[PDB]
Amino acid sequence: KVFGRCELAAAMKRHGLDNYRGYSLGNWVCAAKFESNFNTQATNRNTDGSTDYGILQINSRWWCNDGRTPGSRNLCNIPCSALLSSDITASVNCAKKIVSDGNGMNAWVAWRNRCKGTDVQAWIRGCRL
Amino acid sequence: QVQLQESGPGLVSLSITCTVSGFSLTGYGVNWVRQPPGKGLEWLGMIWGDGNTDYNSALKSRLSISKDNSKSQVFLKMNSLHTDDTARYYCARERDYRLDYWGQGTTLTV
Amino acid sequence: DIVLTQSPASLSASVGETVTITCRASGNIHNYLAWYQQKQGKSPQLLVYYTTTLADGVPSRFSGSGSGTQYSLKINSLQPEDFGSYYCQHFSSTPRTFGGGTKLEIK
Repeated sequence: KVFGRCELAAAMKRHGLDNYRGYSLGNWVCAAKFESNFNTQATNRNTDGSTDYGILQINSRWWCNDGRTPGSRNLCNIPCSALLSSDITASVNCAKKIVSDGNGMNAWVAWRNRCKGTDVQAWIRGCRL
Repeated sequence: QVQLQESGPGLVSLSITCTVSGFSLTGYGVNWVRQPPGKGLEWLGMIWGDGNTDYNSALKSRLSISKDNSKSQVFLKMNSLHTDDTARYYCARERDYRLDYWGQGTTLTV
Repeated sequence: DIVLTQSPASLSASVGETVTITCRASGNIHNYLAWYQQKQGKSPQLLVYYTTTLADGVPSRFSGSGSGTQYSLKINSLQPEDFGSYYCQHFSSTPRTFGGGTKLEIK
């Protein structure tokens, strides 16, 4: 599923991401844009046996277990497959575990490099929520 | 250790410098705010981490904000100075829609 | 542009008392409202952001609330260090603006 930005913003807010650890909602929508381009089925293999899954591209070496990654930690205690649904619940839940403090969004490279420093609020203005 | 310090002409095309440290200008916005003697705060404008700028609607034609990421400096330029521009000028770091650290400011008299 | 109307202009109160400052915006600012405190001869300092979140180190007696176009800052059992000035500021899109300020002074 490819979310529209407003549609995704409303969902993330309903799931408690608006101002989570002090991160305004736009940061999460912006992160999704650059990580998965809003595609809930987005998948991407990296040089290391790691693969990132879902709207927020959760990593299989540290956060979710996919079974094909050496050195898996599975810190979110969840199957990577569980993160490829139209329902963003599992991905947000894992995202909330990843961001344990006010600097946590650095967990997403795209966010640090393409969202931080930009008007992330622009991704949500005009969205009914 | 996040710090910001204004540097200005003192009296006067105006030119004030905001020297920062403790963070990268590529990751945060820097706002310019002024406060006339014994008055309230007035927003002047800002330069986002990505270089974009926005200005006070009424003062836009007289303001120019720019920066040099490599020297951790942000600049405020204001021309057509008038008595009404006399005030303390502040630069402040914006972190995700709140000005979290402010410089001590620098007083200017036109 | 969005304009903020802050009231009252001043407040005379005594330590222990509870006071409320309001800030209403001519347009919906979607909770993007912050509050700052400013002591005489000092730079403004962040107190609350995104309507209800206290900045690090700010005592819990400070509480912010609001939504849409109306907001307020409340100080329960205000203390000596609370006296000084307060300003609200919105962050809804760019032309940002501040409220007119409130001087909280000792009764």
